[PDB]
Amino acid sequence: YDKGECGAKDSGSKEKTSALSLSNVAGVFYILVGGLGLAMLVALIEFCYKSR
Amino acid sequence: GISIMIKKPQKSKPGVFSFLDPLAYEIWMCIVFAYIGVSVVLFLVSRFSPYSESTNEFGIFNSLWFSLGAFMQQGCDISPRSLSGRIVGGVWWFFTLIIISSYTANLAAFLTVERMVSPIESAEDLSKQTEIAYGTLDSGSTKEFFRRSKIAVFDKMWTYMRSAEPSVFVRTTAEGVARVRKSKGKYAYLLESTMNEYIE
Amino acid sequence: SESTNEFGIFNSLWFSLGAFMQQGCDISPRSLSGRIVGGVWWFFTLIIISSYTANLAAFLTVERMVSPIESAEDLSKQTEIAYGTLDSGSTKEFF
Amino acid sequence: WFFTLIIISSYTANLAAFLTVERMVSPIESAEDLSKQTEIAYGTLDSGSTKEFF
Amino acid sequence: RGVQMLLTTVGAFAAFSLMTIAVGTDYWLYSRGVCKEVMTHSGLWRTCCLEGNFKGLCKQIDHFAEYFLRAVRASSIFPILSVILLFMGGLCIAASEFYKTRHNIILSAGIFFVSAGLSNIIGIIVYISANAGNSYSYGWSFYFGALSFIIAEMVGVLAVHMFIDRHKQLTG
Repeated sequence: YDKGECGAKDSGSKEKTSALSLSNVAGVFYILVGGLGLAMLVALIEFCYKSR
Repeated sequence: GISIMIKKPQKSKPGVFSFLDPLAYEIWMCIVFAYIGVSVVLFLVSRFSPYSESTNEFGIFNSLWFSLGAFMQQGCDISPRSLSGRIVGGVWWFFTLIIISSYTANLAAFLTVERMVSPIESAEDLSKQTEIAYGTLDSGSTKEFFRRSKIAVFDKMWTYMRSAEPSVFVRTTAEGVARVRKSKGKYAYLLESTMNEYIE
Repeated sequence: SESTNEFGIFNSLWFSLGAFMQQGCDISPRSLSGRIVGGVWWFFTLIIISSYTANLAAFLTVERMVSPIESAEDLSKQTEIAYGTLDSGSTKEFF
Repeated sequence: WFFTLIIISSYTANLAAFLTVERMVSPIESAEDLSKQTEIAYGTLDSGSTKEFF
Repeated sequence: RGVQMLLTTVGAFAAFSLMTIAVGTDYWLYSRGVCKEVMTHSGLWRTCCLEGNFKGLCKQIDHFAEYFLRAVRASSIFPILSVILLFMGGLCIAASEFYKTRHNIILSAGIFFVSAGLSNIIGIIVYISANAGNSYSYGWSFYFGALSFIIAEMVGVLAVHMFIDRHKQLTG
């Protein structure tokens, strides 16, 4: 330990975080695009299911 | 007495747009694309054939306006009534519900850790944030004094100084203060208090 | 010649106040100008009340607050805090 | 409106407290954390070998 | 009414013509890297180096749950899908010579412009989130794709309003 070459029991620094990234929030954006695509599926029914 | 010198810490100078800094540029750029993307479908569905336009007020312009108030949590004057019209509203809210909550959570980060810092004090603090380096004038009386002392608080300082690399000893006080000026923090220097408050 | 809306001065004040709150706007500034007028004052409110709700965490979670008299010298230069000495000794003579 | 605008915000803030303080404290460890501080007291078996050893 | 009926073709042509740059040129991203470290930029299939001994040298680039996400990122399908959609929308708006004045194809044409739009949201988010897996900055092909998206979002609404003018106005 007296010729150790690394930090010991603790080294706490708490750097300024680089903010929350897109890769964290993406789980919303997917289901958003899902719901938007899903709306057109019923759109192509609700006013034309009587067509021929 | 034996005394400590460090670099003056400068002061905060925020950039004027720093209110964005808790949230990444990509987030805003994706928000804007989503805010456009939600409008076109909400329009196109709302003007499929009633067979009359009073059946659905939600034309292009109104299909823009509805989205802005929904994104700001400020509601609307009108809301859609079709199934395929409503479902998008029944989705678009959740995106704001998440993202503003995350923006608040990150807005708490800097406003906390920062008020959790403290400076250097009492020489004893150099037992813990040890990555801020320190040393002595070389071959002078203080160097031998640290060796000869045997109190644990100094025993640590000596044990480090007896083994640290690169060289933690300087030929002159001028070299010492120059080294402190060069590192601009992350380094500290030792000399007699009469010289310390003179350089100050 | 924009000649359709109901608005008026005190109604504009009323719409404004709720627009610094968050209860839903009960009348519509329906014009492209009025829409732009809302489309920033909303965002401004949403930013500020969020920042306030963030900052109200600090005082409740990291108390320390050094305060009373930093230098022990400069208390000489004020008239609220009293100061004095032991009597009958050299401390008086020093002054 | 303003009364709600304050009170709900001030309340939410407090909730953080516990959900943060109860994550920042953690147990005594490896004798060093028993001896840095003495909120908990301790000693030895009296006059035994360990007492002289210390 | 008026000339605006014809400006559909200009909007479609502008929406479509930009996209070909994205599906292969290397100007997506600036970073340091290697052509085996050196200033570098990379496409989907290939990579090239600049400001060094490898200046003008190029190499292939490759990727062979996260497995499926890696497969989606490497196939990059949304570019091709949106390209096909935009092209088929253009072929739709050309339909002057059948369904004449009912123009059921012109009614349908909005579907392509919308779907080509929504495609690229996922495409972008996949591309960015995978590539992030700091001095770096986005190369101009990203801006070209965004601009193509912008004109696609223009022309979709425009074309739908033009169908409303040409036919729906007559239906009441």
